[PDB]
Amino acid sequence: MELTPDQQTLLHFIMDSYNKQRMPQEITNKILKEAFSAEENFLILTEMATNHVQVLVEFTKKLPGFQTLDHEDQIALLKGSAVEAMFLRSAEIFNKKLPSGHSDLLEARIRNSGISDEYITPMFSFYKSIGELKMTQEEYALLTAIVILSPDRQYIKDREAVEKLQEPLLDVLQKLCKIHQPENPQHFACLLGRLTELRTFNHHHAEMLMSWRVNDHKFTPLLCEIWDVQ
Amino acid sequence: KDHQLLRYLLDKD
Ligand SMILES: O=C(Nc1ccccc1F)[C@H](C1CCCCC1)n1c(-c2ccc(Cl)cc2)nc2cc(F)c(F)cc21
Repeated sequence: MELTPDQQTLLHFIMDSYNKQRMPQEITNKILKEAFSAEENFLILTEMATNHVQVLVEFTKKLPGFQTLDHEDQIALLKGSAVEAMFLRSAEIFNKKLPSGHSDLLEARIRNSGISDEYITPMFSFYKSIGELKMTQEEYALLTAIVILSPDRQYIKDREAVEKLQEPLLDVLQKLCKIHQPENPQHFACLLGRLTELRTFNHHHAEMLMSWRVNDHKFTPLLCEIWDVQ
Repeated sequence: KDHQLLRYLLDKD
């Protein structure tokens, strides 16, 4: 039922590594402060995404057993999860409670950032689906670790080694779901199901960025490695 | 090489 001492240790360790990311308030304060042009917002996105990948690699390296995996499998897991982790972190930030009217202005500002309408609808639909789960910071952190340690990624040579690292995180998350929402026994399955919806952002991420309403789509060398661009 | 910067960030420290 309850978390074991080893599970508690693992949870706080994951939380500590997860909290090293750029603060949600920092991000929403900039978007809410003033409106930017589609060109300015595109540059804000590439800098945000570059910093996100850098911190994501540091978070990934701290996941227990990650460093014992095959080097080519390590690359495949990072490359296979970076885009999903960015959208999951964006969903977390979007769902943080703000003063009255602020989330509406934040949504409207993102909606007019330069991204095409056809990508707007699936994006905000995912954010609001995530918002309905009323996830805790611990649930976001564990779900991010579970996304990264997905044994089903393309080019993974040793799936069983990845499974062994993901399974204890799924067990911890399942216990947290039973504790945070005892009235909702579907909560864990819901959380896992939203991970399937998360995977849809991979197929169209390159088009989402290339169709941004700007004349030049400049990306950093690191983003070029992780995103299918340039 | 493919994913040269990622391989670097993974193998450093
Ligand atoms: O910076 C961003 N996301 C982000 C990236 C890495 C780590 C953390 C992040 F929040 C962008 C900005 C960029 C500047 C224009 C407005 C949107 N962003 C997205 C987003 C993500 C990816 C695409 Cl292709 C299109 C939009 N969804 C957001 C929801 C939010 F609540 C939020 F605060 C910012 C959000």
